[PDB]
Amino acid sequence: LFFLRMWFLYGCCLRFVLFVLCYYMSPRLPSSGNRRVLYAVFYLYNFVWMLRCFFCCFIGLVMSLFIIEGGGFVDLPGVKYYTRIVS
Amino acid sequence: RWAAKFYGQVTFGPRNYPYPSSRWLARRFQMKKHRIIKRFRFRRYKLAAVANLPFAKMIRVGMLPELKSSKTKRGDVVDPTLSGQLVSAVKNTGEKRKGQRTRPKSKYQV
Amino acid sequence: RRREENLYTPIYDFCHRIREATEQRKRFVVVPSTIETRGCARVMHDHGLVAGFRDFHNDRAFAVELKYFQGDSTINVIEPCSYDGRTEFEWSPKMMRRLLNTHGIHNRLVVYICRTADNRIIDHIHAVKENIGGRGLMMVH
Amino acid sequence: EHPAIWLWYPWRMNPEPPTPHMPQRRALKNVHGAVFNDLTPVQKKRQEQMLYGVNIPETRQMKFEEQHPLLAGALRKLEGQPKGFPFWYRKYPTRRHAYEYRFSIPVEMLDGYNDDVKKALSKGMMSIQEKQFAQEAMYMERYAEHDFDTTSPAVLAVKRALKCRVLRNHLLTNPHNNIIKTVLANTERKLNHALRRLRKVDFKKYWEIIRDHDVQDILQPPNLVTYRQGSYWKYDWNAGLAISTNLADVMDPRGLNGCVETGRSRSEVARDLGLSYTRPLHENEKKQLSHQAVYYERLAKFKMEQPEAARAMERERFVRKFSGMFVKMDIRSGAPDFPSTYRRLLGTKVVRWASKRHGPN
Amino acid sequence: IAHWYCGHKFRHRFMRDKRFHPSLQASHDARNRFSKRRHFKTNRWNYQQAYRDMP
Amino acid sequence: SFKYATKLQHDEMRQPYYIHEKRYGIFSNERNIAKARRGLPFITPLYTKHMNLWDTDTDASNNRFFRGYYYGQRELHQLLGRPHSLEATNADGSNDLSTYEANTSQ
Amino acid sequence: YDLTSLIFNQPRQGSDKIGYVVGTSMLKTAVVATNHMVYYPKFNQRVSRTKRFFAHDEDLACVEGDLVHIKQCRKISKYKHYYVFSILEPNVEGRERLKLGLKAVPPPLFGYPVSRRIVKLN
Amino acid sequence: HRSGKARAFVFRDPSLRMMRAGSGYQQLRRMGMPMQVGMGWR
Amino acid sequence: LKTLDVREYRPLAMPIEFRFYQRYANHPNRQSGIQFLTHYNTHQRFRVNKDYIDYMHWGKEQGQARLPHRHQRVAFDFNDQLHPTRIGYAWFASQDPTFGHHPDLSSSFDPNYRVFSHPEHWNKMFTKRRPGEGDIDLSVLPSRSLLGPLMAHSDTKGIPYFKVDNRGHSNGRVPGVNAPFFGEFDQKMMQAMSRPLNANRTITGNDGRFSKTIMINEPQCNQALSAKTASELSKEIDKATNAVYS
RNA sequence: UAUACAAUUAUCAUAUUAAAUUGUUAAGUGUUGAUUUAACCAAUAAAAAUAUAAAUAAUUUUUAUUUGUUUUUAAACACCAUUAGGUAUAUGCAAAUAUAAAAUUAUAGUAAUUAUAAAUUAUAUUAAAAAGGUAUUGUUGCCCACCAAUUUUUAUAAUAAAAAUAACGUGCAGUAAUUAAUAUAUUUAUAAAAAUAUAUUUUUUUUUUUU
RNA sequence: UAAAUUAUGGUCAAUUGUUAGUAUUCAUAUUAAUUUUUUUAAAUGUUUUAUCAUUUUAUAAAGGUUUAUUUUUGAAAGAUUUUUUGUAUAAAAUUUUAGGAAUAGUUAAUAAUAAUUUAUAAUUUUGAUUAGAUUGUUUUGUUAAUGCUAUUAGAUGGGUGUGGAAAAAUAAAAAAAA
Ligand SMILES: [Mg+2]
Ligand SMILES: [Mg+2]
Ligand SMILES: [Mg+2]
Ligand SMILES: [Mg+2]
Ligand SMILES: [Mg+2]
Ligand SMILES: [Mg+2]
Ligand SMILES: [Mg+2]
Ligand SMILES: [Mg+2]
Ligand SMILES: [Mg+2]
Ligand SMILES: [Mg+2]
Ligand SMILES: [Mg+2]
Ligand SMILES: [Mg+2]
Ligand SMILES: [Mg+2]
Ligand SMILES: [Mg+2]
Ligand SMILES: [Mg+2]
Ligand SMILES: [Mg+2]
Ligand SMILES: [Mg+2]
Ligand SMILES: [Mg+2]
Ligand SMILES: [Mg+2]
Ligand SMILES: [Mg+2]
Ligand SMILES: [Mg+2]
Ligand SMILES: [Mg+2]
Ligand SMILES: [Mg+2]
Repeated sequence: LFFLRMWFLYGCCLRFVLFVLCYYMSPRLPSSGNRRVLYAVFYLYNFVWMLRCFFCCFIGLVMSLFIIEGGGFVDLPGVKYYTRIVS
Repeated sequence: RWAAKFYGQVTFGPRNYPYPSSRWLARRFQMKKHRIIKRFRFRRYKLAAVANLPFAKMIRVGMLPELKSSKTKRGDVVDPTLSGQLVSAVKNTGEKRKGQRTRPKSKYQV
Repeated sequence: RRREENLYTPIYDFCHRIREATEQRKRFVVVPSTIETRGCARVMHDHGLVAGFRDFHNDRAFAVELKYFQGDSTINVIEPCSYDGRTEFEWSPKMMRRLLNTHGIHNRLVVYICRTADNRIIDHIHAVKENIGGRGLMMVH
Repeated sequence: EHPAIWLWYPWRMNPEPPTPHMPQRRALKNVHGAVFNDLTPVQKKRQEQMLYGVNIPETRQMKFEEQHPLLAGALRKLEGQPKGFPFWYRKYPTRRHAYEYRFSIPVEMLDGYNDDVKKALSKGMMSIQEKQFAQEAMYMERYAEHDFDTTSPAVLAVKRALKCRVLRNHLLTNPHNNIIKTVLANTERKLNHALRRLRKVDFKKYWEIIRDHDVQDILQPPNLVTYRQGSYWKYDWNAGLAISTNLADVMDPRGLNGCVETGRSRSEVARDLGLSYTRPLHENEKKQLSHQAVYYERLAKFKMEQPEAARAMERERFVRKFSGMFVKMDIRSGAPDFPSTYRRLLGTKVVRWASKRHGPN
Repeated sequence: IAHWYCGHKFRHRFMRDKRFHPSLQASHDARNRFSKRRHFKTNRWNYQQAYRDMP
Repeated sequence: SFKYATKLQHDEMRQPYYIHEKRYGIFSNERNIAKARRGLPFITPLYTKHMNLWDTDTDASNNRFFRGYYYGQRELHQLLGRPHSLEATNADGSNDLSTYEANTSQ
Repeated sequence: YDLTSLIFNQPRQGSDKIGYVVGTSMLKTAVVATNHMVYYPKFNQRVSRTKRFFAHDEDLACVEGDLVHIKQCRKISKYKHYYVFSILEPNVEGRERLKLGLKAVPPPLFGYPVSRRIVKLN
Repeated sequence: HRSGKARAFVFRDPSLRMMRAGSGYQQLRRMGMPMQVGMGWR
Repeated sequence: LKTLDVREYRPLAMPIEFRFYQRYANHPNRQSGIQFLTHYNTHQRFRVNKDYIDYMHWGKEQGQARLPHRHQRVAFDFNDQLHPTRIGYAWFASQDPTFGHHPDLSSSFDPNYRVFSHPEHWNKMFTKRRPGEGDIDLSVLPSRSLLGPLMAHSDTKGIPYFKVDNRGHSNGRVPGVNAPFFGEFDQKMMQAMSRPLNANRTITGNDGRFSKTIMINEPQCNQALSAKTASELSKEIDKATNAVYS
């Protein structure tokens, strides 16, 4: 188990975040493609943290806040958090 | 010695490996050590430890406003008397006085 | 030789002498002579784990004669109870009674040696008999 | 000019030497870190007295004559004549006992030989090592409990004292052999052991050894930390000499013990038996006590002769008792350590104290 | 070993446990266990004449 | 030896209450229960330790915790001046009597 | 269970202590270093720790380096709950050392450790 | 693996594992060693 | 460093030293192993600072160069002889007249005997190892020079004639060495470790699997049995004889 | 998210029972000139040899002491630079592999691991016979640093550090690999790295029991 | 330095992951939890009394404390016709931070002293004081097991000092003088 990947869950299983950016990043070879990465924000003890996580979710009509869960590893190095649903 | 012999763990091989380090690993870490040392030389690092001061905390003299290499970065704040004395030390270290013991010289020491 | 190292005991290296001399198939071992050490020898010789033993009233050492059967030793394993002298394990009578019991069947196969408040060196079987607790020394079988 | 400066170019393994430069020759420490520049005049005297020569004390001739008057009678008949039978053998019980000539050759054995031979076995002809062994044997003999005693504390302490002086002046001459620095330090440690066992065996001999060879510097407790925890005094516990005193010759034991049933201390039963044990006092304790003894006479004189001043002070005290922090004694007020038992007040509410601990506890 | 105590690695836990180990405790022989090196070579150039009030 | 014996909430796993009486006298706690500051957090300490383990009364002969060598008894023998060792003849730490104990009838 | 409870029957834990006298700078006050015991059940072994106490000796017998018996008592001053019950071993060497006008024990050579480098020459 | 945990050559005799546990914390709680200075369970 | 492997390299070799490091040591200066059966102050042979061994010139007669020399061994084999008892034949007069020198009585046997080891005694490390070089202590090998016997040669006869020494054999009267020897030789140790079958240690015994040895021990009165000792023997004899496995 | 190292043998930086320290010797002129080197250039050339015994074992030196950096060239070799020189080897300072440790990296938050050794690889003068692989249908094999973008953590040193990374441009550092490599030391620098001083084989071996 | 029997006694220790050359407690298992669900809580007006008063009705606000928290019967219980006693405030142990330095209305003696009594004072490297985190010494989970891993909550200075005891300014679920 790798315990430092969970740094921004802060001892919680799931997180609530707000959408900011959505950009694309290329995974580690030999896997080619475009991985969609959402750049999100949330606040804890009046500090505003920018969270960076893998967008696997389904976007419908335009919506703002997501639910973040931690997984195993993914093709893309450096992105620990995954998306459950969008609200 | 003050400085570090190694950087990172240079002896990592399997147990009972009958040498301190393998060739491969030692070459990797020789690379990293090389880069760090080269950085020290070109940026012209200088450290000092003064008597009757906390020793673990070393005044970095290479960042002092007079001896600073960069024209841009704000260097450091060290006492006026002490800093004068440090400048004098660095300056009068440079050249060999006869009767004194010969000590290794370099471009980057100035 | 230094601080982190274990503090050895005549029992510790008594057991390891015997173990190593059993691995090299020797007939005789010269071994440290203290009260509980030659106690341990008399108990092992009772159970027949050892061919014989003698104390010559030599101060340092005395001698043990090992027994082999069917080409390997009579001793599977022999282990000291404590690694240090700074650690002392006490055996409750119920514990020594647990050892004797293999899921409902009475098992005397393995022997455990221990000190008593009475300075006797006993196996766990006599200990359980008279219901006295004792300090652990070593196991052997 | 002002503190030394080490300059370190971090690509280099070690710093450049300091600017004031230090002394060119390293100081020689004793075991505890104290510095000796040279032998002390006493030790110097010991080596100057070893060098030119030693001597057997006529003490030995005397006790030889009183113990074995017959043998001494024989030697007394035979002086100057060559002897084929060594009557003198009782005078020299051990090989080591005869140091006045080389190779442990007793004096009276040289009677019938050439004077050249006599000069060739003389003290002047000894090597330096032989001379050391000579001094050591003489002193060992003066402190020994019997002839063959070696391991006893006094003997050990003396021989180690001598060895130590030798090594010290040796290091004075040729500065770097760190083998012998180490051997000097180890010797000094074993000397420390020997002396601290001595003062609990017989202390006067301990004293006169320290006064003869001038080693008080290795009896000094190393540092305040381990001393404050009483591990300096803890040594003679480990050595097993802690209870060894055998009081009755000194210190009549009647007032050293407390009463179990009464609960009264030793100062109390001493009070009752009309005995006084008190350590000799320095001027501190004397002038403190002599200042305190007189409080009531000074007071009586004050309140007789000068009532108004007194009544002023009293006004202030009496009225003070009503002002102030606490007017009545409760567990809170009567807490002997206020900052300690309430630490939770110290930053915020209570500003008087800046720390929670002013004493052991 | 709970992962929140001490460092993020495991071995940091056992490195701080060696601070509490029974046979490792500080005494008159083993001293300054936690910083040995700040106090090293501290008195080298401090010259102290040892204390003798007896000849 | 199991988990059920870990739970002291059974009265069968727990040293009984009355011991604290036997040490401090009977009905001694009824006093303590009426105390001003109680149970927040602390109550007047309740001493229950199996009476064969009591440090006060018992000694090296009936109590196994006293005859532990390397800290209690080692110091004691060093102090009293008995010869001692790791594995010794006497139950406690000691090969033989000291000089005082041999020369004096107590 | 340690030396102290081995020798004494204590009405209350810590009511008796045996220790050494370390320093007397305070009138009618003897500081005493004492050992007590800690048990680590994980490793099944004991450690000795040490602690200082202020003890009250009226009449000022105690010389530094005495082996003393010490008891719990009435609160005396802010930090003194203990009094010197009996001198087990007096310091004969120290007393004779005082009689000659010298300090009981030589003062420790170095004080507490520092993080500086003191350059003090001659 | 110079950098990593020490492994036993064989297992440990379970019986010995149980014999060394005699003075452990649970047995102590059962003997009553620790003082009860607080309310504890309700 | 680069956090991944740039090279895909799988060696298939599994050297037994790499895997089980509990039982094998590849570090130089640790090669002498774990031997408990030595007489030294450590069970780890390679921390011992006394006798440094010589891997090149040693171990002709003992097998490996690690193992203890023939004369220092504290553990003995079944079919191998154990140490000779030193003397320092007159005392066999009661025995077989032809019986020669007993194999276990030796004139010169030294349990403390320094064997010459090069790395200790001849140490070439501080030199270039040219033919004469290296530092040598001569205190090990007995001097084969003629200087000694010449320099000390005297008209007074030697120590033995002068009978300077006190004591004698350290055990006092010994049947083999000092006094005469009567009865029978036990060459195997069979009578020397036996268990007293009696409270009086009068009768002793040695039991094999299927065999039983009862030995009467009363060397003082010439094996004359008392009433108690005889009534005892009639017990040990029939309790040995009515045993199941004898 | 909690949920059981070893204690018989484990290679990088926390030493510890030890006998050393000190020695004033050698070498130098006849004469007309191609020595050394794979090749250049400066330009007198000969040389510095001796010590064993003895020192007792353990228990409170850890702020103490200690691990190849050293005055004098009017003395050389050697090394570094180049016809104009520098330097030329333990009196200052300098703890430090000989192992007490808990998966790799990383200043202790970065990536998800890393490291490793015996299979396989055609030419070394026997009356043809001994050999290495970071590759893995294997040299047209792999890999190494600087040089752009970006991503991310922070203890911001010419131009911060570290980690992900798949461009462009230099080369050719490494796999006994085109002057063998590895570690420490000191110097040098487009970049791998290179020169020298010590140790050393995870480099391949060449072998006089008085001639 | 001998064996043992008047025979199973003194009441149960028992370990379950389909891996990927090898070295090292580390992904995917079970149990326990958070994810996860309205079958146990609850509303305001306390109450007498001799009248502007006087009797009864004593530890859930916050702050962040690791050498730390300690106490009586004079209230009630409580029984006689009246003067009734003594015992108490003190201590000992256990005390956290990867890379570590000084702390301070300050110690001890005097005494119902001293904002300037006397003294060679006290705490600290056997780890202090500040500073971070944190509600302290019968409570849990896992486990065959010395372990590892939890345990809430409740005592936050004085300033007409009432009261037996400060625990005294919403937040019960304590029958509070028919
Ligand atoms: Mg976490
Ligand atoms: Mg993947
Ligand atoms: Mg380099
Ligand atoms: Mg207090
Ligand atoms: Mg605060
Ligand atoms: Mg448990
Ligand atoms: Mg790999
Ligand atoms: Mg290969
Ligand atoms: Mg280390
Ligand atoms: Mg020079
Ligand atoms: Mg960044
Ligand atoms: Mg960067
Ligand atoms: Mg290349
Ligand atoms: Mg190269
Ligand atoms: Mg190459
Ligand atoms: Mg290299
Ligand atoms: Mg380059
Ligand atoms: Mg290099
Ligand atoms: Mg509250
Ligand atoms: Mg705090
Ligand atoms: Mg406390
Ligand atoms: Mg208190
Ligand atoms: Mg207020």
